[PDB]
Amino acid sequence: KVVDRLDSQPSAAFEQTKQVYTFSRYILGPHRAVVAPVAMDPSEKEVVLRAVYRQVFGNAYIMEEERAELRVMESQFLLGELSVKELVRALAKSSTYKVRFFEGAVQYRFIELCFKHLLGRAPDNHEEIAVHMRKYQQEGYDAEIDSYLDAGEYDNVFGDDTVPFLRFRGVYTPCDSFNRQCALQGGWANSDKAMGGAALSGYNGSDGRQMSTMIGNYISGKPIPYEKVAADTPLKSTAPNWYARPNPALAPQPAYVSAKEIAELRSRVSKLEAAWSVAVKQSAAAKDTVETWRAAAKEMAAMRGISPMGEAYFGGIAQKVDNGALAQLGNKASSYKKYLYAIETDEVSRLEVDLEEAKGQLRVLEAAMAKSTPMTRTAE
Amino acid sequence: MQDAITSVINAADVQGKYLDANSVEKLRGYFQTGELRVRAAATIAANAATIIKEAVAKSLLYSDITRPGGNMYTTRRYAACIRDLDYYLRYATYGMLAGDPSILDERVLNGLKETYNSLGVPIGATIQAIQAMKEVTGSLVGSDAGKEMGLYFDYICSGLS
Amino acid sequence: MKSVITTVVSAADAAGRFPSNSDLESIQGNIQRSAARLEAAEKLAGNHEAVVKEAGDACFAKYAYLKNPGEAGENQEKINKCYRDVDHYMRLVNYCLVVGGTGPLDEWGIAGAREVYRTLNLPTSAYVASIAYTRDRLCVPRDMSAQAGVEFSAYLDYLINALS
Amino acid sequence: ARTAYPYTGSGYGSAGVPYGQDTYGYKATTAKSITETAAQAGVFNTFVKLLNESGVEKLVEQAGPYTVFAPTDDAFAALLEPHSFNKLATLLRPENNDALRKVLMHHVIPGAFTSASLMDRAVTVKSLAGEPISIMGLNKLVTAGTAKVVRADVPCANGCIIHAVSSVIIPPNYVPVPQPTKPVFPRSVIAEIAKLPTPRQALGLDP
Amino acid sequence: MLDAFSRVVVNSDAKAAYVGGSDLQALKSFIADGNKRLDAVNSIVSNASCMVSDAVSGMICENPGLISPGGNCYTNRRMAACLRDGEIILRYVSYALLAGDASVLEDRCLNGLKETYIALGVPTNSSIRAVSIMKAQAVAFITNTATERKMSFAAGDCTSLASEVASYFDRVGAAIS
Amino acid sequence: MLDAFSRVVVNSDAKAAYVGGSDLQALKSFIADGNKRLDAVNSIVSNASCMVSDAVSGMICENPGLISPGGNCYTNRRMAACLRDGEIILRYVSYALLAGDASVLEDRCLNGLKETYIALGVPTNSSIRAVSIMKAQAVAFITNTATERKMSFAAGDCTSLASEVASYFDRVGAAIS
Amino acid sequence: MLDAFSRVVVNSDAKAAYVGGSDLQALKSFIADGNKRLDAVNSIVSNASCMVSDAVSGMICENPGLISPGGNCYTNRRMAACLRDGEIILRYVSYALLAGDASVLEDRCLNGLKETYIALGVPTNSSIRAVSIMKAQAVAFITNTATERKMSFAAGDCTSLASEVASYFDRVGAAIS
Amino acid sequence: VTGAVSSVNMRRFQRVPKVSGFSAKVTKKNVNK
Ligand SMILES: C=CC1=C(C)[C@@H](Cc2[nH]c(/C=C3N=C(/C=C4\NC(=O)[C@H](C)[C@H]4CC)C(C)=C\3CCC(=O)O)c(CCC(=O)O)c2C)NC1=O
Ligand SMILES: C=CC1=C(C)[C@@H](Cc2[nH]c(/C=C3N=C(/C=C4\NC(=O)[C@H](C)[C@H]4CC)C(C)=C\3CCC(=O)O)c(CCC(=O)O)c2C)NC1=O
Ligand SMILES: C=CC1=C(C)[C@@H](Cc2[nH]c(/C=C3N=C(/C=C4\NC(=O)[C@H](C)[C@H]4CC)C(C)=C\3CCC(=O)O)c(CCC(=O)O)c2C)NC1=O
Ligand SMILES: C=CC1=C(C)[C@@H](Cc2[nH]c(/C=C3N=C(/C=C4\NC(=O)[C@H](C)[C@H]4CC)C(C)=C\3CCC(=O)O)c(CCC(=O)O)c2C)NC1=O
Ligand SMILES: C=CC1=C(C)[C@@H](Cc2[nH]c(/C=C3N=C(/C=C4\NC(=O)[C@H](C)[C@H]4CC)C(C)=C\3CCC(=O)O)c(CCC(=O)O)c2C)NC1=O
Ligand SMILES: C=CC1=C(C)[C@@H](Cc2[nH]c(/C=C3N=C(/C=C4\NC(=O)[C@H](C)[C@H]4CC)C(C)=C\3CCC(=O)O)c(CCC(=O)O)c2C)NC1=O
Ligand SMILES: C=CC1=C(C)[C@@H](Cc2[nH]c(/C=C3N=C(/C=C4\NC(=O)[C@H](C)[C@H]4CC)C(C)=C\3CCC(=O)O)c(CCC(=O)O)c2C)NC1=O
Ligand SMILES: C=CC1=C(C)[C@@H](Cc2[nH]c(/C=C3N=C(/C=C4\NC(=O)[C@H](C)[C@H]4CC)C(C)=C\3CCC(=O)O)c(CCC(=O)O)c2C)NC1=O
Ligand SMILES: C=CC1=C(C)[C@@H](Cc2[nH]c(/C=C3N=C(/C=C4\NC(=O)[C@H](C)[C@H]4CC)C(C)=C\3CCC(=O)O)c(CCC(=O)O)c2C)NC1=O
Ligand SMILES: C=CC1=C(C)[C@@H](Cc2[nH]c(/C=C3N=C(/C=C4\NC(=O)[C@H](C)[C@H]4CC)C(C)=C\3CCC(=O)O)c(CCC(=O)O)c2C)NC1=O
Ligand SMILES: C=CC1=C(C)[C@@H](Cc2[nH]c(/C=C3N=C(/C=C4\NC(=O)[C@H](C)[C@H]4CC)C(C)=C\3CCC(=O)O)c(CCC(=O)O)c2C)NC1=O
Ligand SMILES: C=CC1=C(C)[C@@H](Cc2[nH]c(/C=C3N=C(/C=C4\NC(=O)[C@H](C)[C@H]4CC)C(C)=C\3CCC(=O)O)c(CCC(=O)O)c2C)NC1=O
Ligand SMILES: CCC1=C(C)/C(=C/C2=NC(=C\c3[nH]c(/C=C4\NC(=O)[C@H](C)[C@H]4CC)c(C)c3CCC(=O)O)/C(CCC(=O)O)=C2C)NC1=O
Repeated sequence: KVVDRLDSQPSAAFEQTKQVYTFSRYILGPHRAVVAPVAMDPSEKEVVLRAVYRQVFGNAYIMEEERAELRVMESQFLLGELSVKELVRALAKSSTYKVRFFEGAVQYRFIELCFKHLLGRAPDNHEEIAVHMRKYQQEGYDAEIDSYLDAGEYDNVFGDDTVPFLRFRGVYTPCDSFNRQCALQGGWANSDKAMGGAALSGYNGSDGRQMSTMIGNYISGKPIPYEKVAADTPLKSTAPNWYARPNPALAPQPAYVSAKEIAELRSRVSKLEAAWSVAVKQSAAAKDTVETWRAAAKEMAAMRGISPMGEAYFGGIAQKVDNGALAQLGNKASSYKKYLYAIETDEVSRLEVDLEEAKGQLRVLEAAMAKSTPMTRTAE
Repeated sequence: MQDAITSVINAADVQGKYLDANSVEKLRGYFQTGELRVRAAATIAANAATIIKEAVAKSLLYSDITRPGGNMYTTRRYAACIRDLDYYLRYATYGMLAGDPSILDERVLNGLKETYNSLGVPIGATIQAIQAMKEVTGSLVGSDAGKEMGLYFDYICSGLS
Repeated sequence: MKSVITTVVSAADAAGRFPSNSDLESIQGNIQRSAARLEAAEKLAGNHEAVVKEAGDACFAKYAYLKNPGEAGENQEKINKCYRDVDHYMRLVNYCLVVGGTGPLDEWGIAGAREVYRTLNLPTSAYVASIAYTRDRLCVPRDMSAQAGVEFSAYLDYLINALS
Repeated sequence: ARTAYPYTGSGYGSAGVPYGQDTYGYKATTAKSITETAAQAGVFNTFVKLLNESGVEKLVEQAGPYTVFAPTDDAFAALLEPHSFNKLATLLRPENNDALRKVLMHHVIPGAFTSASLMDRAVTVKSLAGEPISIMGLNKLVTAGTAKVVRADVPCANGCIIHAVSSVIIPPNYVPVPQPTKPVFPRSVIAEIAKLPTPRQALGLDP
Repeated sequence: MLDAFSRVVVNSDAKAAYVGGSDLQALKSFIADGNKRLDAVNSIVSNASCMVSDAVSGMICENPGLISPGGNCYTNRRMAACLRDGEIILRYVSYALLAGDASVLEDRCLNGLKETYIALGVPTNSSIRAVSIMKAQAVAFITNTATERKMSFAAGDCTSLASEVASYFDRVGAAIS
Repeated sequence: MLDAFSRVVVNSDAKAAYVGGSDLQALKSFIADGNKRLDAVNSIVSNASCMVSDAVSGMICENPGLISPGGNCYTNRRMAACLRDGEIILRYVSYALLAGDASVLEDRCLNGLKETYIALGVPTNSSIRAVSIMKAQAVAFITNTATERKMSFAAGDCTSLASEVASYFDRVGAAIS
Repeated sequence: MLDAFSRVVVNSDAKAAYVGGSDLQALKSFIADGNKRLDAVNSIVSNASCMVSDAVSGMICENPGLISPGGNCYTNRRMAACLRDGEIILRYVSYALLAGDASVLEDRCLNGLKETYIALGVPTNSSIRAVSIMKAQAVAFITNTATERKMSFAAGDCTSLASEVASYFDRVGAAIS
Repeated sequence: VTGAVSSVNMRRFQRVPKVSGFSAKVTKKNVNK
């Protein structure tokens, strides 16, 4: 049992943050919990408000002409009457949220947008999308928003005072939901006006169709392609910035690719997996030369064992050392350091590195091999 | 090969110029560090065998490359690789004394990757052994000389990769 | 990595502000304290093959029961992997002396340690015994200078407090 | 058999692989030179034509290890936008070869930088034009100034690599050559004497 | 995100090497001209308000088609977003120059910016020109060679920081391309 | 673009100097009236972005079925890609004007474009309407009879030059047909 | 979304033209029979509850395979969703007829509907038939030619609004196809 | 028989007080009563 409770459950009284958040991608990037303290400077109220406008509108410019709408409902929060959840309820039912995210949108786009705004998550399966569609169609937009906020999942996670944030749970039931979450927030330099296409389709950028991709992925269980999860993503806005043995970030696809290099690379990977699957069986059986003699040499070494200092004079000369857990058995500082070069020294591990990087080079070439007719070629 | 002095003189001569204030700046810079360079070169000449022994012990001595199937399994291959490491250390010392890595380009790196690829010598393990040698060498010669030697060690590793 | 630099420019990025005078003023202390905190870095880096040796046997001298069969250090390769962990932790302390914050410790030794040490039956008290043995054996004019010793001990006890 | 990585050699201590994978210790050179490889690649036609008529062909034909960042024909066709056009239009005039030479020479780097050499590294060097150029590939995205390499590494004869880039790199210290114009002379000798202040005006004694 | 100090730490962690005396030559030289780095960042953030309106108006007085009807900078809303864009890029470049490492630039500003403009229909030619004019202003303000503002400095050379910020700006330009 | 004009002058070429050079053909085109061709291609590259925008909006405000769902200009990708295609065609015809020759206009864009648009299901007549709109905008910019836009030129007639791009745009419109 | 008045405004904004007296003959005629437009919308929204159960039951007696086991309208849940979809399409068509412009129809209802019905496995043949029966009911209710329940109107001609709503319904049908 | 979940006000009396939030303010007024 390495994970005790999830984050959908309310937080325990023993932990300051949830246990899932301590070793997920939560500790890395700016997708963290911003709690409003109980008495606030007018300085530090704006720290909360900027995070709210960053989250609820989901990366929007918002000129101060478009802020004089919301100067009434921010004032009830600045006084200290509105909580943070009632502030996002008042902001979702305002008109600037409507004209941006409801008033040119297909219903799938609006539902998947307020899943990302009011909660930190993607649409999970189809059955939870349909219940919100039927919630809107009989009761309206106003009760549709309260269907998101006033249920179990908001108050156990955010409470009433953390601003919503993109949740890096670590425990995903439907799996793909992680890929949908990473493809819904498109990294730090994206927005929903751009990803929804509401500006190119719009007239002078206003009155845009808020269209949506990935609605074939909601209905049929057909999961998100890897390029929208690895290229533009919060995975690389909240990256660990370390040395990975396979680098997971995709290279940009090369112009002027040929089929000959793809054929030789596809032969290389097929040689490498066949070499790996036979190098596996020999490992942990014939891995060592001094392994049969490990049981033999122990009884020769067991003689002349002494406690105090100075023994093994070996004739007239006095000096001796021994007495050390690692040293009693002949090991040095280099004996534990052999595990730190295994990437480039273990015969099995070399194949596993070069298998993964030949795969990563392979995967980008057929993305470049999707374009045929007016496509000029070279000779390498 | 050209050292720092030769490089400055060449840069000045290739323009028909006399050695002006910037050349004097570089020349003074080399002349101030020359004595530290001589000290480091002497100390490295003193302890070459122990440096190579310790680098090999910390980098690839107990890995799988020394076991059957590994590059340097047999005694021929072990001796050949320790000779290679001796080459790298000696030429890095030459480059540190000269203050210029052109000797490494002319006498070491020219056609080395191709030879290793034809022989089947693993490049990553070699770079790793050179990095371990950089640790021991900087350790033995102190911070400034270690920084100087590590410059040319990293030059060799970049030319090999 | 949490350092003096990455703290003040993420506080500025979260507010959308240019680097103000407080942001420049915070890095001025990174000029003064880096004479002391870097002096311990090469001192630990050059003599790191005597500190791991002296901590590893002190761990097993406090807890001799670990060499019993069924325990964590029953055979030789487990003790070999045990000395490797103290080498890893001293390498992370060497890194944290160089960045100037607890960045590399919190990323590479602290986060997720409390799950793997409970899953693989590694006793955390035997982990903090070696770090405490390194902590009380700091001769403040002999190992390093005074402030370098303060900066070294403040990173050792941070790991001690985080592991327990 | 084993060691997925077999070795070369013969006699006792062998494995079954000839010395050098074909018994060739020191292999002949199969790659062509820079302008040769470019001219057969079929995509660097404008680059090779400019190198030939500009006189920079002599520089890149030397044995010295170079890293060339040749822009594809797409890159030269993409100069027809307004901004880059305003900076490089006067390079079409037949008397402006001296600046075309520096623009072309800015693309040649001394030393052989492979793409794997530059992963997660930021390097500053001087190109043959004498100008600093920064080459940094972070997260498998290589850049040379504002180049954005598109085809990684084409090996050439004397350890010189070719990187295909999608735009032209303007040198930093580049002022565009101005358009030719009529030479103007002053019409009035008295109109210019009226332009110069006299001593009593520098004193403040006069208007 | 990383800085100049942690950059060598992830390089040493890739080989389990301690940071030795070879590695600290590059970092103790980072401390010696740290005051020049603070003096260089202070000159940029002082005139950062003029730099955006300088660069965007230069981009206009070159491609009038942006203020043409239907153009990408035609509306007051679109002109405000372009002026807002410029300032964000100038902010992250000044973060990267202060940190001494380009890491915070290309996971918080440039990661996903290529598709952001492509999907918006933002023309990339003028995006290159708005960044290059800001780069030209940066080298003038660091080397104290602006036409009509000179700032007080201690005497010495500063072309290394100027070349560093010039190296950050074409990283931005190659990212948006 | 860059290699359109010969620029023979070279020093110590060792291939060019003391060797035969395109003196007979390259020089005559340049002498004969290249300033008019240069004002021409400048009047295209300073107006290009407004030209493709006004062209695609004229096509859309003639035929709304592409912006309807099921249309080829619906979706985020189509609007972005169609703008890109029209601008590419503009850049190639601007080069073909600058060269005084339509060979690369065949070889790099018009070679096999119609079969590509058939394989993608792109409607042809809308793109023909688009390139005719670009042809009208080009000859309007070349007669300096833009009702909205003004540049100062040295005085004279550019009628011969204007036909050139009409022949080129008709080559495009016939090759797509 | 747009209406009939703003439709000519985006047409004039594409050329920076003021809306002159030529443009207002189409809009002052939109005001003259505005009462007929309100009287036409009121006749549809009055019998909108009968129209869905009229059309969906007609689509069933077309094809008994929908209520067949495994069929798309086999479950009570699926029949309720089909009656729900019918009403949404009738709601957006009555929005578009009230606005005098089809803009709110094909970015809030039809944008993304075809691949939704493809992904769900909804058969498109019966989807066409459920819309065409509602179209036939719309022309009967606007022209007051319904078998049952006639409605009181002022005398005059209304085939223009009937042709407009017939033009909206095959837009819906071509979108779901 | 319909399916009626417990309302949110029926569930807000089971909450746990958190002093770091604004929810301290409702356990102000719950206590002087
Ligand atoms: C609902 C279903 C569900 C799962 C199956 C898991 C699987 C899972 N693991 C990781 C994330 C990870 N998963 C692994 C696991 C492994 N790497 C290896 O080399 C081994 C083969 C293997 C362990 C045996 C590692 C090492 C990471 C961390 C990657 C990183 O931190 O960069 C992530 C991304 C989120 C994160 O970063 O934590 C997910 C979804 N989690 C879930 O919610
Ligand atoms: C990198 C930092 C650094 C340190 C922290 C010390 C650490 C250190 N010193 C000693 C070794 C020693 N350390 C001391 C120091 C002391 N003994 C005492 O009783 C006093 C408390 C204290 C001085 C005030 C002495 C006297 C020895 C030699 C004998 C002994 O082990 O006690 C050892 C055992 C292995 C060896 O002999 O080297 C270690 C790890 N040295 C370093 O290079
Ligand atoms: C980067 C940071 C880093 C670490 C801190 C260690 C932490 C660590 N230790 C072990 C694994 C182990 N760690 C120990 C260590 C010890 N057991 C004890 O009783 C003592 C407390 C201690 C020695 C002093 C042992 C004995 C094992 C083997 C346990 C097993 O194989 O199940 C493992 C499992 C994989 C492995 O075998 O390496 C990991 C991740 N590794 C790392 O990569
Ligand atoms: C975190 C990083 C980050 C950025 C870099 C910016 C960049 C950025 N700009 C825009 C949005 C925009 N960006 C521009 C900018 C330009 N158009 C041009 O023709 C010029 C070349 C350039 C100005 C110099 C314009 C005009 C819009 C508005 C498009 C519209 O309203 O339709 C958007 C979409 C959101 C929106 O609609 O406002 C984003 C993400 N914002 C960020 O959050
Ligand atoms: C066609 C339209 C057009 C413009 C709008 C201007 C804008 C402009 N200025 C500069 C060039 C510059 N622009 C600035 C910016 C400023 N200068 C200051 O003194 C202030 C602090 C700040 C704005 C208030 C600076 C500092 C330089 C460098 C040279 C200098 O001014 O000393 C450049 C790049 C190089 C150049 O072309 O000169 C451009 C395009 N120039 C143009 O050609
Ligand atoms: C908290 C805010 C804060 C700052 C703004 C800087 C302020 C600052 N700059 C310099 C000092 C300096 N700054 C420069 C820089 C330059 N000189 C030139 O002629 C070039 C135009 C420009 C290059 C970019 C130089 C050359 C020195 C002196 C050398 C040095 O001190 O490193 C110094 C040391 C001299 C002194 O003032 O005592 C200080 C404190 N430091 C801080 O702590
Ligand atoms: C209902 C949709 C609709 C539109 C979007 C416009 C689109 C449009 N513009 C022009 C016509 C033109 N378009 C331009 C282009 C420009 N003018 C400038 O000054 C700018 C620099 C540049 C971008 C705005 C020019 C110069 C002409 C010719 C002069 C003119 O007719 O205005 C033409 C006529 C071309 C022809 O067939 O002969 C059309 C259809 N008109 C429409 O009916
Ligand atoms: C060297 C010259 C050169 C070109 C001209 C383009 C030509 C071109 N366009 C497209 C691709 C396309 N081209 C269009 C363009 C249009 N569709 C319309 O209805 C309008 C008539 C027109 C815009 C005005 C669209 C919409 C696509 C994408 C079709 C799709 O989504 O599959 C493709 C397929 C690759 C891709 O999808 O991106 C190619 C080769 N590419 C080149 O390399
Ligand atoms: C590198 C950039 C570059 C250019 C943009 C042109 C700019 C240019 N044009 C002309 C000169 C001219 N340019 C034109 C062209 C025209 N006049 C009109 O009224 C028509 C609108 C248009 C026809 C297309 C004419 C007619 C002359 C004068 C005769 C001639 O020199 O061709 C001249 C010589 C006299 C002068 O200085 O004005 C120059 C330098 N030349 C260059 O070197
Ligand atoms: C905003 C615009 C908007 C719409 C147009 C509708 C259309 C629509 N219908 C369904 C969902 C459905 N739609 C139908 C409808 C039909 N199947 C048939 O055979 C007939 C041809 C037709 C009825 C006349 C059925 C039967 C389902 C249920 C499929 C299922 O439950 O598996 C769904 C998926 C969500 C869900 O499962 O309920 C959507 C988006 N809803 C909207 O929100
Ligand atoms: C095979 C199965 C089958 C059915 C279930 C019915 C359904 C039905 N009715 C109409 C045709 C129509 N359907 C209606 C709808 C209504 N009429 C009213 O008077 C009410 C207000 C409302 C339902 C309560 C109207 C108004 C017409 C036009 C003619 C008329 O009724 O006056 C049509 C299209 C033309 C036609 O076929 O007649 C169909 C399929 N007819 C069938 O063939
Ligand atoms: C978890 C436990 C739980 C409950 C016990 C119920 C009880 C309950 N009822 C109401 C709300 C109400 N409750 C009643 C009920 C009655 N009025 C009468 O005169 C009768 C005595 C009695 C019915 C038999 C009425 C009439 C309202 C509506 C008041 C209004 O609309 O103004 C409310 C406030 C929320 C709302 O407005 O709907 C709550 C919490 N709901 C719950 O969630
Ligand atoms: C002056 C510059 C220079 C260098 C460096 C050089 C290297 C060189 N290394 C060789 C072999 C070798 N080199 C190695 C080295 C290694 N094996 C490993 O696993 C390690 C990673 C690595 C040591 C660090 C081995 C094992 C061979 C023998 C190959 C064989 O016998 O098949 C040979 C073949 C000659 C022979 O031994 O007969 C040459 C010429 N020549 C030069 O002129």
